[PDB]
Amino acid sequence: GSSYVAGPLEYPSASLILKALERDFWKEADLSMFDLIGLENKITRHEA
Amino acid sequence: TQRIASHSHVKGLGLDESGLAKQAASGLVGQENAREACGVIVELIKSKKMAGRAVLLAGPPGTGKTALALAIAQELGSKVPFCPMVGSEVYSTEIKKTEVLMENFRRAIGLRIKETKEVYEGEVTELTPHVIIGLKTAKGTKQLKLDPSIFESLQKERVEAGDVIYIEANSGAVKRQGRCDTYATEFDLEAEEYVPLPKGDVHKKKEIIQDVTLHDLDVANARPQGGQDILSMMGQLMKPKKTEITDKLRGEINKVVNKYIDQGIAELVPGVLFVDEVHMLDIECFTYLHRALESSIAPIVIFASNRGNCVIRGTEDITSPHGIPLDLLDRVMIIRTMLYTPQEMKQIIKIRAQTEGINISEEALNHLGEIGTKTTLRYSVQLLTPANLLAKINGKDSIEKEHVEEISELFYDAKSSAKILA
Amino acid sequence: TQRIASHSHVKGLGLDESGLAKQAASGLVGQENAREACGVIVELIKSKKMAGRAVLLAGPPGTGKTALALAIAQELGSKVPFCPMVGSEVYSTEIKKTEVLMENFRRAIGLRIKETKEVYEGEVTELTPCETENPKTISHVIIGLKTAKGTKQLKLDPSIFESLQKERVEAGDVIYIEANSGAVKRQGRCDTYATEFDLEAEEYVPLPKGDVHKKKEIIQDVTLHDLDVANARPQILSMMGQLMKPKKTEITDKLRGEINKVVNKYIDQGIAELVPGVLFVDEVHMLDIECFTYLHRALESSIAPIVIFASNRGNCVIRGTEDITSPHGIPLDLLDRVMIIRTMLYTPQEMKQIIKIRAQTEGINISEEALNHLGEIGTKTTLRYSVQLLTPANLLAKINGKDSIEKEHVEEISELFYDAKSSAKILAD
Amino acid sequence: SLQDVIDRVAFVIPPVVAAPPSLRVPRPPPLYSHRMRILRQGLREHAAPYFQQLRQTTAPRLLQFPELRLVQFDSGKLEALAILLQKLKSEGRRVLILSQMILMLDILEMFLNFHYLTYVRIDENASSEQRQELM
Amino acid sequence: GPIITYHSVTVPLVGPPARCSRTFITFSDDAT
Amino acid sequence: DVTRIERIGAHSHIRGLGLDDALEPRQASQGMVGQLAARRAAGVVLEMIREGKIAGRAVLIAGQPGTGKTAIAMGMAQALGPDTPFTAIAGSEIFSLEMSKTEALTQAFRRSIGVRIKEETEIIEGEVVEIQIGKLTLKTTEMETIYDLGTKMIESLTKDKVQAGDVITIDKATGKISKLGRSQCPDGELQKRKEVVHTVSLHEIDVINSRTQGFLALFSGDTGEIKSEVREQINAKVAEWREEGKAEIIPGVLFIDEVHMLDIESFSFLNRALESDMAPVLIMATNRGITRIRGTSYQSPHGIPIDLLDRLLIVSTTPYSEKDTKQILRIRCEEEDVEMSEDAYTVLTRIGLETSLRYAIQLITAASLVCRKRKGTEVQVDDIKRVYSLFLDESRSTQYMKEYQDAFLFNE
Amino acid sequence: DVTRIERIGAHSHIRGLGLDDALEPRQASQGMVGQLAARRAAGVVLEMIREGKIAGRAVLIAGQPGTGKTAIAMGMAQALGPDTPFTAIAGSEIFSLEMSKTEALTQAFRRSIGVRIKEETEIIEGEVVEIQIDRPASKVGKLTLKTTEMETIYDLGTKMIESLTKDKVQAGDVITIDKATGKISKLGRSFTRARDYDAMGSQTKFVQCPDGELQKRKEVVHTVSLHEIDVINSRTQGFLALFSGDTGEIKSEVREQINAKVAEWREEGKAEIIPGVLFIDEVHMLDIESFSFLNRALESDMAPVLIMATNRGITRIRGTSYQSPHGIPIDLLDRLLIVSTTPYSEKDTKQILRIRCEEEDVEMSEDAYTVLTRIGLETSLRYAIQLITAASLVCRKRKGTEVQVDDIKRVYSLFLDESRSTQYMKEYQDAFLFN
Ligand SMILES: Nc1ncnc2c1ncn2[C@@H]1O[C@H](COP(=O)(O)OP(=O)(O)OP(O)(O)=S)[C@@H](O)[C@H]1O
Ligand SMILES: Nc1ncnc2c1ncn2[C@@H]1O[C@H](COP(=O)(O)OP(=O)(O)OP(O)(O)=S)[C@@H](O)[C@H]1O
Ligand SMILES: Nc1ncnc2c1ncn2[C@@H]1O[C@H](COP(=O)(O)OP(=O)(O)OP(O)(O)=S)[C@@H](O)[C@H]1O
Ligand SMILES: Nc1ncnc2c1ncn2[C@@H]1O[C@H](COP(=O)(O)OP(=O)(O)OP(O)(O)=S)[C@@H](O)[C@H]1O
Ligand SMILES: [Mg+2]
Ligand SMILES: [Mg+2]
Ligand SMILES: [Mg+2]
Ligand SMILES: [Mg+2]
Repeated sequence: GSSYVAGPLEYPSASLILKALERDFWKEADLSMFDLIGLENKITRHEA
Repeated sequence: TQRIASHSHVKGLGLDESGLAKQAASGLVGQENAREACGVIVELIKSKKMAGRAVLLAGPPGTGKTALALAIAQELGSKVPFCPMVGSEVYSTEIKKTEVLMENFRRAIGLRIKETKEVYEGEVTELTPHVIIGLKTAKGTKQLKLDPSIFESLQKERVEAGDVIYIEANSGAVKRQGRCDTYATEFDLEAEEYVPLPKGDVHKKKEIIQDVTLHDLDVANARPQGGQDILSMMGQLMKPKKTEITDKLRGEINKVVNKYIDQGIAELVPGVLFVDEVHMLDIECFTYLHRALESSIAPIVIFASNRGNCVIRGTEDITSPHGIPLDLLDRVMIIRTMLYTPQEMKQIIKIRAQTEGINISEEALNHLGEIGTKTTLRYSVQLLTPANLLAKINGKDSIEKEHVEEISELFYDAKSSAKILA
Repeated sequence: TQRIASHSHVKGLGLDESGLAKQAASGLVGQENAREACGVIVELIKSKKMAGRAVLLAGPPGTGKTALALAIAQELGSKVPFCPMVGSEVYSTEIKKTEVLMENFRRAIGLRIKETKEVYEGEVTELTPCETENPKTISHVIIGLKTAKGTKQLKLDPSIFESLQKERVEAGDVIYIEANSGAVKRQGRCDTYATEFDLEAEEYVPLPKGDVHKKKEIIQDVTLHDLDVANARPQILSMMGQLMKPKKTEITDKLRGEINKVVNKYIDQGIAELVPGVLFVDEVHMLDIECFTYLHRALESSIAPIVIFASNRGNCVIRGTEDITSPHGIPLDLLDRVMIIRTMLYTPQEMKQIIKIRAQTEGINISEEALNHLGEIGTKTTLRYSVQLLTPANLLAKINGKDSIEKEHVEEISELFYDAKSSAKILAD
Repeated sequence: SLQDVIDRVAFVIPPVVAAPPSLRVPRPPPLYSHRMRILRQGLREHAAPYFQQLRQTTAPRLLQFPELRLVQFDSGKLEALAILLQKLKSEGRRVLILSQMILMLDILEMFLNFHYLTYVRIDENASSEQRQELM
Repeated sequence: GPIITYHSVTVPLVGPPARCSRTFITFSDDAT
Repeated sequence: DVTRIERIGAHSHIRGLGLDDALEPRQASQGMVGQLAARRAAGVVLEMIREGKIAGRAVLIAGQPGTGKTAIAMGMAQALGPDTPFTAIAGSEIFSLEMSKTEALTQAFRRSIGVRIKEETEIIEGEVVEIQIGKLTLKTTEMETIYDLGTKMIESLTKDKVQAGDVITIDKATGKISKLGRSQCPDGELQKRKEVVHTVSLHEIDVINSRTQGFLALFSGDTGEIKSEVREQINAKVAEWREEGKAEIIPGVLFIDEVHMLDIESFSFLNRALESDMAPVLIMATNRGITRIRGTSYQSPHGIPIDLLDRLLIVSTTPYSEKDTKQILRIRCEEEDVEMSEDAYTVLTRIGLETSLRYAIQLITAASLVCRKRKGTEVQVDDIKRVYSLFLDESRSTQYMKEYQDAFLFNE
Repeated sequence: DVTRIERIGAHSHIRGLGLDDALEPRQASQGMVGQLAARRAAGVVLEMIREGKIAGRAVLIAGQPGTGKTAIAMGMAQALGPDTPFTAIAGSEIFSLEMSKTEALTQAFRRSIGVRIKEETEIIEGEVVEIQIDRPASKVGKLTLKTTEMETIYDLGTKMIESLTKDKVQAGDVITIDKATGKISKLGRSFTRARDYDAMGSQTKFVQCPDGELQKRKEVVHTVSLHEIDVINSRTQGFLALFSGDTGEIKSEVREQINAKVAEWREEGKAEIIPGVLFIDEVHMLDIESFSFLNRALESDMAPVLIMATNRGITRIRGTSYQSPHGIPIDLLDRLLIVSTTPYSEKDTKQILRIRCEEEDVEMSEDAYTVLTRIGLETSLRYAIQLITAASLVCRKRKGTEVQVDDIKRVYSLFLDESRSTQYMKEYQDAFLFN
């Protein structure tokens, strides 16, 4: 006894759907200055 | 022998060729009008033309509603899907009520898909890293090039040269099942198990017929287990849980199944959804059932209810003739089950005794029927096996009147207990 | 310890050898009959014979029911597991209420594990194999171990040669070898070879003190709930489990039975000794009908701990019922399973004694007339209220440069702070 | 500790299996493709030290063969032959099994493996010299 | 090539019969 | 091709609204019978939808049970082009255990607005002649060409084994090679430029951009409460596509059948949701008269609060007459391939007027089966009376429940 | 002596139903006192369970509080033994945050059906007398086993060599090798290691030498519930959820597959169904949805014998506004037999107190027995039972040997029953909250 195996449900869409939320780098600032949690794996209060 | 349940004696509806109900046939006794209506319902299900037609078996407790539903299931056969469910099963903690109803609706549509299964089997000779592996069988030896996924599966099975392996190329699944019986004598003692070499060709194609519901396809495509790739594998680590399958997925599955039917590689078998106690649904469920039953994909749905004019669940003070809102009673055909005469009760008790392997004398049977004219039919039936046990303990191979009387003195019915409490 | 809580003065039931209650001892005043019944409960706990016995502390607010339960806890010592709960804790969002109840039941059963290990530890001084003719073949591997006490040579089985090279033991390494398994474990270079110029941390250890061969006894205290949690979810599946939130789970009875079997095997083997203890459920009237009914079955278990309930609700409707009033908020069926200890209101003298003992524990100097005034305040208002006035009046006195509370300080603090009844009066007006 | 009892009970196969749906686009974005590529590269790099564990702890149970114990069970002749061969093996005797046709020899030697009684087969498929060589 | 022989046999105890087990690791060549 | 998944449902016979270009409703057209005013109003709403200029227009269809409101909605769905979205949900479906009511309502709204994006791609389809690793030679029945291969294309052709004689298609911009067999060889040009047009709903864009491989949530559900920032940024990007001309917006219809199952919170949410420029046309149906709004004690003219009732236009559906009932029975009989005698039609019309229309429609199939059992060809009055005896309507079943009230449980 | 996990609980004195061969109850046997009709009915139900031929038989034990309903249930369980599954739950246990009530009842029903698998295994059993392993620095080895009757020298494959090395097999070990899978288990040693080896700090007892043939055909019996089969088959790591209870709602398709295959395994010789008992104490905590589920669940062939208990009279069914006997809908009451328990008399109460004194090991005088029986009749049976224990502790405090009347009066004064505590609460009601 064996399972049926179906082919995958292919899901067509336009390329633009994936390009959404992509902003030009001339409108993205270095927001990393506000990144807090990223410093826990990097530095220490005494090291700071 | 298989264990005996409450409805084991029911083998069908007991209709003649013209569809009139015989008085006592196939387990059922009496209830001719309801049996003939269930006959028409069986023909409706067999016709496979109508979608979403609903029928309600409504009648007092003990009047055979569930027996009639199971008799319909028997008359249909095992080929036709039959999904028994209870309205109280809709209160999932995982998915919404409407999703549970929809999943039961999709369970009741069956699909026989003919699928060509191709298998590579043999004893491995070479495992050169894409991989050019070799397989040898009772006929001969072939060299094959396979996807690296199959090689990773072989490594998962830890296949070494000289082992007998089974490769289903359709699903990318490899089963290493033993080392070849040729090696079974080389060492006086080893931890492995030996199996003979395969007798057929290395690459074999076999055509099989698979029985699945539409619900199986829906859940398989919603939670894929066949990706065999890094992301799908990482997803498979997650705890399983029912999910609210979308209408887009079900539409895609409908299109795929229509393509299968058009190609001739599949046949669709509309079956039955049976909701045994529908009054435990709430007003949200009934409102959803309006839209669901109007669907063109829906199965034939059977309802049973024993409530009088009672309050609809999920409402405050709305009463309806069976606990089902008037809007849903308009969409169903109603079959009424009537109370039994003493003679019909005695016939049912005799059938139950013969199904339970119990011998009972005429005087004991008459006393049991008299007890069943009081109390209920089910109470009187349930006294058969205690009384036969006490007969066996007293060294008798048949229930006598004294054994029935003593069991009725040991075990009380609902009415007697209520009288004692009151 | 150091901070002072509402019960920090309760040091135990002030009972004599005869079981009678002293009028005022061990921080408790009055409640003599209740304290004597609590002492009988303590004897019940220490007998370890019985399971699931229930006792209800019942009486007006501020009659010392919680003080009496914590006094039982003091009498039983730190060896007996005493699990405090309040009835509000059953309403968890991760698990069902009856699972919370069963988990707290198993927290009150203690188990004490005794492990006796034999170890040969020292700095390695030689690793010479002993060659032989087989009846190169070796019949022994000689290891010399040095400690501060002395040196010993061991005649180990030759098979230990695999573990020595696996651990990469060399001369100058501190190692230990367990008698049972015979596997060696390496724990670093001896610090006598460390210089201040080389940089390593984990690879150095001080030369062991004591004899080379040691017999170690390890005693660990656990609860059955600890074993339940350990066997329910052992610590790539671990990566996903530690990334995801580890919620409480509804541990099955199968696991509890398996752990009962394992603990009975340990108790038979002599490795472990059971210490069954006490579950204390304060504000038990916050339990609902489903919890009380479950407790019917829970207290009838032969494995259950001794449970102490406390309630003050009087004739009150049971939560999760409608209009079912009960003598304590506790259904009569559960009340038939508990022994009830009544607690009674205090006299003015008993209240003055409690106030004085509180002032002593808080480190407060109180004058005689101030004590009388605060006692009479406590005969009005409540005892709790009058006790709460002690430290703010002490602070007011410290501001005015007085080392002891004077009556004027009590009066001023009373004028600043009001009780529940006076506030109800203000609200009514 | 149940591993032995677990493998005896693991038998449910799913009725349907399907690969995950694939989102199809013309002209896939370079940024989206690059991000997916680096995601896959990182996941596979981290999986490599633990890959066999991931593979075994994720691969689904798709196939279900009938247990070799049924090859005995299906026929009473093979049951009595099992009794006789076990008894004769306890007496140090060797056995020649004669049967009419090739397929019966196939299922016989499968049964003989299930009894752990190692065998050698000669039948019409052998050349003239190999029949005597195996004898 | 080089071989390491792990050998464990019954040997009779000295001051069924009184017996004990003893192990005789053996090495093929002086280099290993 | 036997017994397809689509079978005969309750509204299968409805193929449209049956209106002229003047929206004058024909008495019997496209399966619709009667309801002339309500069908005219549905057609006006349909023209509103087709124009798609105005956003947030809501219409309520109100009437007695069985008066063809869901049938009107189904006809509007059928008449409306399949390109334009038409989301149809019951009011009880928004009570999800995986998302809030407002979140489910938002998803339903966003499913009902489609974004149509057109893009061109270049497709190569031919038969392989020679492959050298690189050079590739492809031929059709009309032309042959040799290509100079790049490193990535060489890798793609190496991963997917391509040899001489294979028929393959290649996406020029991506190198996606799929083999469709071995050699009929394609006839025309080897390299073709194709426009392809996808309609993607706002919900799909939301869910795809919600997380890595978020499109799996479009099928299984598993979509939590989508973040508001994602939706706002996707609205901004869609507006930018509309301004630049790379997309067109296709407003659709959200139909909430039996909307009285919604609660006061859902209605209040709808009050503001219909005021956005991306709101679709909402259509609702309810048979309730003056009755309590769920979640409140207040009775309201449809179970709908007067706040929402002021944002919508109401279409009323009348009872049917004898002629319309007979015509509906005729159309249902034709839909189910059931032949009935004229006397049977009259009797079934009388039964339908007396008891219910749905009951008569069900009796159609029951009588057809009973006729087939007796080896009949046309349903007669005797068959109608047979199935009328076998199957009860609600009134008669209620009367028998009153007759044996002592046997039923919790009867009141 | 030693404090076991199991201590003296409320029903530790129950050893069975105390019936004869004819199921006629004895007055005082196996810890049961009185309840003759109820015990006879429980005996008939226990025979019905042991025959196992009838599925979905429900019995409700109804009676006044403290009349022995849980006692009769525990007697049935004790007389059933461990072979037949007996799942006892409180009715409030089904209300879960992990699963629906119907799933909880499904799992409860399927915990109460055993599947007893049988398999034959090839087992090697003997004492190792010599082992040689040679490895490059493939592995070649030689192993000799003895078993009194024979001594066979085996040439070892690579995998068996790895297994023997992992087990660290030494000469003088009595081992077991599973020829089907190569699993090696050590039963014990037959003689010491060489006295000349340091460390080795053990003097373990040496088991007797194996006998008979080295290789035997061994049949092993494994019993699992249906719920275990369900959980193990539900997911890749399902077995971990059998202990943790982290089981979501198992798919109904999986359970249908398990039912089908188990039915085949019982048409074959591979497995045997052992149908057991589900005991739902205080069943009135179930709501209408649970009762409705119980209606259909009892009609399956895989349903066990359902035993229920409740002391409620005509009361309101949970989740509804209707009043029905026992708090159970009449349609489920139609599906069951009711067994009634009777209040005890002076003699029965005294015998119960005697049995409880015996199990608690309390010596008590005959006057103490009379006064305690009077107290138990006046107040309750459980209160007098708990006074046994307290009066024992009070007597031991005074260094007495036998609990006398004074100790019972003293513990009566210290610990109150419901009635006197209620009277004192009413006498001081203004001090208690909300009147
Ligand atoms: N006509 C009949 N002939 C033979 N056995 C019957 C007949 N009607 C009922 N029974 C049996 O008698 C019992 C009655 O149970 P059901 O048929 O389920 O009644 P019911 O209509 O389902 O009542 P409720 O609403 O579920 S309480 C079952 O054991 C049936 O198998
Ligand atoms: N007899 C006593 N001797 C000494 N301190 C006492 C005594 N009784 C009460 N106290 C203390 O006075 C306070 C009141 O006693 P509690 O144990 O809090 O009363 P209670 O019975 O728990 O009230 P409820 O029911 O929880 S509101 C606590 O700080 C106790 O430590
Ligand atoms: N004008 C019509 N023309 C053709 N068929 C119709 C017409 N009106 C109703 N029907 C059909 O009659 C049946 C009942 O009509 P429905 O549309 O379900 O009534 P309804 O207005 O939706 O009542 P509710 O509110 O849902 S209970 C369905 O099969 C419809 O397709
Ligand atoms: N017939 C009996 N023989 C011996 N001990 C009994 C008997 N009946 C009850 N007991 C004991 O009396 C105590 C009361 O338990 P039970 O009477 O079984 O509980 P119950 O009768 O179901 O009362 P409820 O309804 O749960 S409050 C327990 O310690 C029982 O072991
Ligand atoms: Mg039923
Ligand atoms: Mg307190
Ligand atoms: Mg409608
Ligand atoms: Mg009880």
